[PDB]
Amino acid sequence: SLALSLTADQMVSALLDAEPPILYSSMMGLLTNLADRELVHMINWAKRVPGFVDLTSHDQVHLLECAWLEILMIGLVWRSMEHPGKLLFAPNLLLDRNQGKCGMVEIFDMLLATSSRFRMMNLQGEEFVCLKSIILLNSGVYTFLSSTLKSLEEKDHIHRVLDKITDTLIHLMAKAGLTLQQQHQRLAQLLLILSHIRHMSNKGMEHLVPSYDLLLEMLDA
Amino acid sequence: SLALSLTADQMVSALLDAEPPILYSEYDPTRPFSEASMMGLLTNLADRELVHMINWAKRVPGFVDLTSHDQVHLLECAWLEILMIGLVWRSMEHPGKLLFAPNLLLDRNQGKCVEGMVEIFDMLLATSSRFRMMNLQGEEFVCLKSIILLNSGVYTFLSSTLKSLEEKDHIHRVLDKITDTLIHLMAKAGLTLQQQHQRLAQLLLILSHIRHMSNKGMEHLYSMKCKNVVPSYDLLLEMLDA
Repeated sequence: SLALSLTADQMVSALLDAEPPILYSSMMGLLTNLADRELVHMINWAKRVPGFVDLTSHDQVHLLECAWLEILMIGLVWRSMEHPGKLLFAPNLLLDRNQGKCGMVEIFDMLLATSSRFRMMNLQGEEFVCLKSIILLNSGVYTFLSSTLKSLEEKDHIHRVLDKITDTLIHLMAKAGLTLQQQHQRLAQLLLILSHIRHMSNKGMEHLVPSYDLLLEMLDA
Repeated sequence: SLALSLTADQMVSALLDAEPPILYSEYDPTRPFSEASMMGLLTNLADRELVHMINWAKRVPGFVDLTSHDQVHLLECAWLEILMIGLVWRSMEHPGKLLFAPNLLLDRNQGKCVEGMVEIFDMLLATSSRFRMMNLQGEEFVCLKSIILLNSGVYTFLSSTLKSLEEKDHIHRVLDKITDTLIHLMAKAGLTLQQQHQRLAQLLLILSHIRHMSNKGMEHLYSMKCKNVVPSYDLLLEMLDA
């Protein structure tokens, strides 16, 4: 696999080049329309994450099904980082906590706390794209229902690519001048935030969705 | 605080010494189970485990330095993840089965007894299988369990004040200490720097799946109107105070 042969710098370059554009905008009507448009770009992005297209179509879809809302959320948090107290859904749709008032406010608050954490950590764009790719590969990897040799090979492949992204994160940190200790600490801090992003996605899903079949068709096209 | 002064070896020792006991399910013969009776047994067991979890939490270095309020917030967010990771750990050497207790070892098909239970069973079994495939060690397990306790609720402190920022900072420092501890255990076991960082990542990424399982488990516990079976703020506070 070409993905497992990438250096840290090539992995970053490939991920930065794959980044979808920032899109423009009844509040739920506007968010829904925006999310719908974002989804098409997310599929194209996923196909460019090194390692992803090596998987069967079925496994690609499973991964997108599990990760789609976390991916939208982490993008939102990233866009909102420089706007304390506000969520930048789009450049023309910047909302503060009070506008979250319609259990919308609960999720708003969680998103704001994530943005605040990213800001306090001085999260870099290179780190962001790594984390977003981790979400895509990791979120669905533990819920593959299959026990065929193929499924075992797919899971192993995902874990190898995830290891590559870990190596990439550590490289970016060493280059930035962090000590070995600081490198491991920051890697941990970044990965632990992913647990909170999962939580937010689960709560978001309760409040609320692309089907397996819809995602498969979008991937095939 | 003397938690931030511990070496990696003292952190491990303190965590190993804090481990709660393995409890038995009600000696309660009646088999096979109904949906109601299985949930009755799991609920009773979980209730009894909760008291020991609070005693355990109080012995996680750094935890008692936090206000009582923050301690409860953390336990509120983490309790089901902690029960689950314990279950997964106990089940590691029993492929295809969940060891709820030494006298309550269930296979996938017994999950079907409770509607919606089988999906979560399958998730738990997959986690046990991943731990087995990674050859997860006891010292690593206790570190991961303490991370869950300190991490799960840390991002949902409403934090207006300098005090809240000091509490969060303290938690993040203790979490950094547990990370250092995990890496130390790995270096001692002979892993290269690269292998150390990779394994740390692999372990922390499983925590996202444990969160997911907790969230799904919480839904199911509501969905079968067990609403007042999640421990209340007040219950957790009283258990902490005692």
